[PDB]
Amino acid sequence: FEALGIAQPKGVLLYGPPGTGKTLLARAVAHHTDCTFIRVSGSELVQKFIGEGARMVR
Amino acid sequence: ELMPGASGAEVKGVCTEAGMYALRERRVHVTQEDFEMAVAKVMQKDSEKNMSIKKLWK
Amino acid sequence: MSRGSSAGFDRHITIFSPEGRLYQVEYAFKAINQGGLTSVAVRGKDCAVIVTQKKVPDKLLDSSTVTHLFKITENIGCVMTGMTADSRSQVQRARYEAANWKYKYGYEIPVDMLCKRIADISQVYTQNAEMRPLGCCMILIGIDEEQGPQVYKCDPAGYYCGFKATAAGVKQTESTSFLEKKVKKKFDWTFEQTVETAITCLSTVLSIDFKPSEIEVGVVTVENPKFRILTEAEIDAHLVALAERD
Amino acid sequence: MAERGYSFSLTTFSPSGKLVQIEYALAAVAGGAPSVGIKAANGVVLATEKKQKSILYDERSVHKVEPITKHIGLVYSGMGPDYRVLVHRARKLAQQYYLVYQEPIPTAQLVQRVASVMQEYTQSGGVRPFGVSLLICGWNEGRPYLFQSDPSGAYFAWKATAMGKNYVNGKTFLEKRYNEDLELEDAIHTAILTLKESFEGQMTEDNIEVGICNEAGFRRLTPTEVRDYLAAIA
Amino acid sequence: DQNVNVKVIMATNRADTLDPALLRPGRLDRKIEFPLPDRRQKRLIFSTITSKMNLSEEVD
Amino acid sequence: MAAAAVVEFQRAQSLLSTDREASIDILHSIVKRDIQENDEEAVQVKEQSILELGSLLAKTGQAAELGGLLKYVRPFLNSISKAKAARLVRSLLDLFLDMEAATGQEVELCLECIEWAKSEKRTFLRQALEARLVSLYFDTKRYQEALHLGSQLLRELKKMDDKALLVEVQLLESKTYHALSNLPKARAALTSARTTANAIYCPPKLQATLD
Amino acid sequence: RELLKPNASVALHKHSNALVDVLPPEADSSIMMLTSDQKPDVMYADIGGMDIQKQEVREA
Amino acid sequence: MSRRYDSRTTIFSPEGRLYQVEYAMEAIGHAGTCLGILANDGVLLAAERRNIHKLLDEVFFSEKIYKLNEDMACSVAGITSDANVLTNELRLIAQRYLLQYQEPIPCEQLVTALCDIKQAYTQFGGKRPFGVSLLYIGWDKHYGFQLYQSDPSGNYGGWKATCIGNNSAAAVSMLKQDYKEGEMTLKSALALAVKVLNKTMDVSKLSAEKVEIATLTRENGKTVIRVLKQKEVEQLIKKHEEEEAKAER
Repeated sequence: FEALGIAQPKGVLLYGPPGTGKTLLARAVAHHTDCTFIRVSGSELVQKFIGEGARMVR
Repeated sequence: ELMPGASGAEVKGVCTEAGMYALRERRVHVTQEDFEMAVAKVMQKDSEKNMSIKKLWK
Repeated sequence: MSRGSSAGFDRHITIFSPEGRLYQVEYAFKAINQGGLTSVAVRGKDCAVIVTQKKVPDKLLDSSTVTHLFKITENIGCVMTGMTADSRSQVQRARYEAANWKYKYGYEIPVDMLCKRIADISQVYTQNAEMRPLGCCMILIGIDEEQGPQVYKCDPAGYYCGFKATAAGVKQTESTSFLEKKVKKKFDWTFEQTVETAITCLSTVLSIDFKPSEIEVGVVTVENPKFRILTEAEIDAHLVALAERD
Repeated sequence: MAERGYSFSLTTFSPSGKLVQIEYALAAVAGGAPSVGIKAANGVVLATEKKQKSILYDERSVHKVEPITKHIGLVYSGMGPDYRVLVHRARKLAQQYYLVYQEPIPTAQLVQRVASVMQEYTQSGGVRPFGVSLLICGWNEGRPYLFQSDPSGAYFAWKATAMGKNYVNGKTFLEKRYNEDLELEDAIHTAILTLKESFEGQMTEDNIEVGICNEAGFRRLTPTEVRDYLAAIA
Repeated sequence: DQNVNVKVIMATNRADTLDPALLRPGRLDRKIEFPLPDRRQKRLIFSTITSKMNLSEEVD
Repeated sequence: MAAAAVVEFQRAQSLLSTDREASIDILHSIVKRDIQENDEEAVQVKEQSILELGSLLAKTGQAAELGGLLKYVRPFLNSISKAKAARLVRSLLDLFLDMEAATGQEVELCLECIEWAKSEKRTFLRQALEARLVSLYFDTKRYQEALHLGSQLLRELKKMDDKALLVEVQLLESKTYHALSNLPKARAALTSARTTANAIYCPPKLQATLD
Repeated sequence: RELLKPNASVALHKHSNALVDVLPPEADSSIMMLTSDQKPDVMYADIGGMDIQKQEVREA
Repeated sequence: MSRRYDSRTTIFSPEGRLYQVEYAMEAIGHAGTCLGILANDGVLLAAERRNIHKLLDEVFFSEKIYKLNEDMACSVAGITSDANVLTNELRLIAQRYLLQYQEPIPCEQLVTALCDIKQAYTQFGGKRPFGVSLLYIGWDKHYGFQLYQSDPSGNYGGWKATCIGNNSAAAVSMLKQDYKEGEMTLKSALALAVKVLNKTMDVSKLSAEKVEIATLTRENGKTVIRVLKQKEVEQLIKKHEEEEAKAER
């Protein structure tokens, strides 16, 4: 990416309806790379470090 | 061919519903009708939506 | 019932609910319950009887509009049931429409047509919230010219259909089932009986009873098609008979 | 003196090909009375629930089966007051056609004109559109016809459709079932059986009301007759 | 789930009852719907329950 | 209109006037003509033809005329082209089944019927005929056949279904399998039956089996 | 110490510091239960209605 | 109250444009599609009806395409309800202009006049703007064969092949791809029209009941506007099978 130029990925938007197996491909690459795939389903349920968004960034 | 689809939940659900219907019957083969019942009920909800609003859940 | 959800600005407006309810109309039923007026109506073949309670706050009254029996045309007569303020405005509108019918039709109007004109006008109220519907209820009684005696009931909304016998007021449903037993038992329709059966029903549902002076009975007999109020005397004739009747 | 109150749009577009407030009106007709309409192909017969569920009904002319004119009849499901205006308006429209043509208003035409007021009431503030759907019959072009005009103002063309309680389920049963080439007597028998499937509870002759349109003209069947049809079929 | 026991059975009376973590597509294969107004059921409930308690001679 | 107007008079007349052996001869010829008819509505004429022959089915009897006459009901059924019509024919079949004739005749008439319903026209009629054949088979103790007929159909009529008539095959199956002593199969047929049946509204006969 | 590793109740000493024993995951429960006590005013037998629904519950 | 609500109908929003106008475009998206294509000797309209039902009787054979005049035709893209009112206004305007003019009504002239009413409501009167985009096809001498497109926003456009209704972005490109400027004749164009309708629908399978096809072809001295019967459209549905091959090749 340093060679390509453009800043290393900040926002990648995967958009469109589910049932096309969009989540499943993400899991595949995340496992191989050995990055932890941490799923948020729309919830600050899984923010337990203060448990409200906007501090779920920091 | 028959489904219009919409969701991640729905796609797998046809398989689940076919197997469950065979279980309620107490046959250990998956009857030819089971797959038909499962795809029909699910299909019918999804097809309906473009005319008037509805959803698969409350 | 439902109080509705908004997706428009449904809350203070008559426009739709997911029940199909109109907010202003449902509020129109609570206007009935404010007045305290309940009516029992009976159809016969000798006559159509409407009998309803007369409000007394004090004994200094003149009876000309204390009355809830109204002449909506000389042959066919009616009562307004519910809140007396809403009743007077509706009676007023109807009479100008009734007189209009007189210019057009040229004669005594059928009960089916009379209820239909009020129904169309009240469609204007029901669709608007610009002007809230009038939360009175009208039971028209009268002898339709070839068919016979008829009892029709319009709601504040304006829903009308024929019935063997009808009721309006504080609670329609409870009054109707009491009346339904009276209808099953179908009595010989002559003048004394049709008035008396009407009078017994209104007294049973309240369980307060009354004297003849306390109610107002209005009949349209085959005897005189004119719409007539019995008055204190004539009602009394039924009451004394009724006591001897079991 | 003067009235204001509500004059801004009350209706907002929903992505579905219809507005939100009209969609809600279609549920209103569903909780309305059962009414069935089947085109027999030698007349149209329309049947409606007579009752408003008090079960004291004494009909001689107070019907919900109404002749508008010579060969047009209307039976409805939903609101009473909203319907009475459509009946009064329909005669004026039929006659409007009768003056020019010397024939009353075809099914298609009557629908276009009734539909324009129903939409009017939507777009405008301080009004609400009807809660009524119409089963409109007619004999025009040398063929019986049957149209459905919905409370929105949209029209769906139907040879057989059902309204009232279980309307949705009613349309699929008719779509498969619908018949043609039916004798007049048979027309009544099929229509009553379809009414049995929509409408619950007792049927006698003060619970259901039937009207037929054919070549001779629209009229409304006497309570004695309806009873004979009802008994006859399984 | 997939145990000798019944899987967690849930009920909700609102659209705001739920949580998107619970809601997510890829958790619910099954959707159990529930009507209740039908003419048939009414007769059936009445006759079985009437039959549960004692029988009269005015039983209809 | 022809089925009622001449045919019923002519059938009544042959039987009333001249002997039961003599009429059988007239009767064969009248049914052959019936194919063509002289109808002015296929619908009506067919409902009444099937009904008039249906007097013979009820006996049931073992006459020469009985076997041949049975053959006539089958093209007449295909031609009828009305849904309402199926229930009528079902009833006549019920009466053929209640009163026994030979084993072989009864089974074959119903088997042949299932296949023709399928050829000429809809699955809807094919299904209705089926209820009867399966009923009659448990009595005959031809279970093996009953199992094949009922199992096969289920998937095919499933996409069609919004209609009252289809439940009945499911009702009948359960009985035959339960007598057979195959409880899963009986339970399976039961599973299909209550989901499809919805509410009672259906013909008095249909309600009678559902309960 | 091979039946030691699952997540289940266990015992430890305060200050004689030993994992003295292991205990079933059954232990630790303050929840009550009524198997069928204070019996509902319904049963599968005491209704006949909700037939369409009778398949959906039976299975689940 | 009424003073505590928003709907920003006549009132401009933070956007600089009204909510009601923008929302109308969304309703149009999930309703049946209408396209008009140009031919060398006519113009045609092809539309998908708002009926997704499997059984139609054909009481009114105009449920999408209404022929206003003997010189003009329209389609509806949107809600059938707002169309009903608009259809009645169109039978009058189209014939009035003609009484005076004695020349086939110009496609442009009609739309600009109509668009003015669409915008009038949103700006004032406290009414929402119609949920219908009307696709006008006509012929006048001084532009030639025409197609014009109408919006609820009061926007007009001069087109040669365009489509509005459902999945419009795809649809206009698909009409451009098969049909260039002035390329395709009237008969071959009718086929093209059905081919795009088969692909783009609110609900799949294209049938005679779901489609209505209208032709403007200039006959011997008169410009003839006909809506084709179900029977003729069917011959085009087989033609549309042939057309799929032909676009590719």
